[PDB]
Amino acid sequence: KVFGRCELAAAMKRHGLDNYRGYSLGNWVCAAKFESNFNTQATNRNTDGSTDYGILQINSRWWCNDGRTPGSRNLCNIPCSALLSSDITASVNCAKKIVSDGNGMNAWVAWRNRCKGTDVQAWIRGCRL
Amino acid sequence: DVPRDLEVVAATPTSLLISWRGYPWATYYGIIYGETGGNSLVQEFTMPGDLSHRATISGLKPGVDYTITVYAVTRVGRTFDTPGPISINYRTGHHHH
Repeated sequence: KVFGRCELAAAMKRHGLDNYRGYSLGNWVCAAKFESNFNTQATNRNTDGSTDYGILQINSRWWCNDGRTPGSRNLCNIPCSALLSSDITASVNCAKKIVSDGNGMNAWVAWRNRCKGTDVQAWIRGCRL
Repeated sequence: DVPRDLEVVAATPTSLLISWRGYPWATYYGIIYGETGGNSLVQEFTMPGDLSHRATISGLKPGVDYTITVYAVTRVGRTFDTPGPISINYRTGHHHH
């Protein structure tokens, strides 16, 4: 499922991602846009045998288990298939565990190079909430 | 001094603190180390979001020359200017006893 921009903003605000660990809601909308283009079924290979899954591109070496990545830690304790659901509940709960791991939203490469230090609130301007 | 994109900044006879140069599109970094000309190597990875560009390699043998390699893990189709693996050599010091 490919979320709409405002549709995703309301869904993530319902999950309490606004100002979670100091990151306003616009950060998470922008992060999903440049990580997965709002696609819940996005899958991308890495160069180390791992894979990023879901609308937030959760990595299969550190966070979820996909059964094919060597030395996977699965610190979110969840199968990567659960992060490919049209329901973003699993991807949000794992994202909260990641951002609270002490490095903030720097774990998402697309957020670092496209959203950090920008007008992230533009991604929620004109939505319901 | 000339910039060094990979270097040891602190060392003990059995441990090394390496520092390297980061790049914007790196998800994390892989660290490969083993005895120079040895028959086996060890690979480890840093965690996403860790922008300290530092890591400790421990459990090494004193007086042995090691080859340390650091490379940026990227997403396929999102590599861009990422240079690739860089390597250095470092022979650990003898132990006090």
